[PDB]
This record gives sequence, structure tokens and C-alpha cells, in this order.
Amino acid sequence: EVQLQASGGGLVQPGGSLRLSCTASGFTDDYYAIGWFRQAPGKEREGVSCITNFDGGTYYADSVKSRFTMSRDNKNTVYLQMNSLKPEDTAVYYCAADKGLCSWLRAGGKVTFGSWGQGTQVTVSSAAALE
Repeated sequence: EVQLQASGGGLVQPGGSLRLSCTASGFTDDYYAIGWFRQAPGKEREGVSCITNFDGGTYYADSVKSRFTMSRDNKNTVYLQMNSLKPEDTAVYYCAADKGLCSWLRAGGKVTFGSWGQGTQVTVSSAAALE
């Protein structure tokens, strides 16, 4: 059965790091794409990153291109390493997969002809130093 299991959210200080994971099960077509989009408080959805299963090509939204890195573990997991985190990165992050489109990277961050899992909260705040 097709599943997208997520994990790795939390509260971190600005300049910090967090890693999100998404384990994709049951995908047998070579042409899927997997990645993330996010929903920041009071903002419209925004695409974050995408990896195409064919060729392993990686795509990033301009807002995260030099700070975030996506990687894969062939068990069926993709990782989003977030570094130099900024308060504006605070959002609910959703793992998504589509039919090789990376649709959520178009303006508006809307998945089309795809699938998405449950959100994971990532908060970047000075409040994190108070644990």
C-alpha cells in the first residue's frame, strides 16, 4: 500500500538545524517525484524541495536553495536537512509525492496529481533557547 510516513519536526533557535524524513512505501513506477511543501502561519502554501525518482535530480524553492539539502536512503526514505534556519522557515512541512511533476514547486505550492502526508511542525524561534 502507498504510504508517506513523516517525522523530525520541532523547535529550534534561528541559525539552527533540523532534519525531516519521509518514507515512501509501495511506489513501483519509476516516474514519481517526492519532496516537501510547507504552510507558514498566515501564508499561502509554498513548495520547498523535490527529487525526481528518474535521474535523482533535485529541485529547491528559491527561498531555501542555499540552506536546505535533500538526500535519499535507498530504506525508501528521503531527508530534508534544514540549516541556518530562519524564523520565516516556521511552518507545517508536508511530505508529498506526485507523478514526476514536482507540482508543489510551482507558485502557490499546490500538489496536483499526487499525494501528501500529515504535516510536521517546524518552529524557528528564540523561544527554543528556553527549554
